[PDB]
Amino acid sequence: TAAAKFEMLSQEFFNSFITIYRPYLKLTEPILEKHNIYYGQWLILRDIAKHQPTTLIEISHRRAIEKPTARKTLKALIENDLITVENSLEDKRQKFLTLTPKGHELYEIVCLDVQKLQQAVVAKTNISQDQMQETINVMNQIHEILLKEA
Ligand SMILES: NC[C@H]1O[C@H](O[C@H]2[C@H](O)[C@@H](O[C@H]3O[C@H](CO)[C@@H](O)[C@H](N)[C@H]3O)[C@H](N)C[C@@H]2N)[C@H](O)[C@@H](O)[C@@H]1O
Ligand SMILES: O=C(O)c1ccccc1O
Repeated sequence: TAAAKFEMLSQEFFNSFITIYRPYLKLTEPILEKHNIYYGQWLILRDIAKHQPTTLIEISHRRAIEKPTARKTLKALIENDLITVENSLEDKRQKFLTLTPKGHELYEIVCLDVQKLQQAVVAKTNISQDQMQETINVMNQIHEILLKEA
């Protein structure tokens, strides 16, 4: 349920990359399942790690989600002692978030596995380090038009 829980040339172009996303989650899912953590949770955990100290506000915006799912997910991450909250007396949404030592352990373990899984998939294809630096360039152009719009 880890991947499950997270529930014309141009047509063939957007399809090559927009249809790889779920197989992908289904493949990298066990990595997460092994740390008793879900995708949504994990995506949040990673966001806190790349930008801590951060706050729900900041996280919602960056991640591009709704405070309700962001907040409900943050609570579990907390509930599971993977991130901390600077104890003040402001509103939860404004407080600071940081990974707990536990969370760093987990995070770093997951990171290392994904990288390994990913390096493996490439080593099973004819793709070159050129094709990968060149894919990224096509890709980023698109990712830009999508964000510089939304
Ligand atoms: N808001 C929607 C989000 O959709 C994606 O979901 C991403 C998670 O990061 C991955 O999580 C872990 O598995 C991946 C497999 O390698 C790794 O790439 C990643 N570093 C690991 O953390 C997850 N499995 C799929 C995908 N990567 C983007 O990432 C994120 O930016 C974007 O905003
Ligand atoms: O329950 C919390 O401690 C909490 C903290 C930050 C953001 C949302 C929350 O529910």
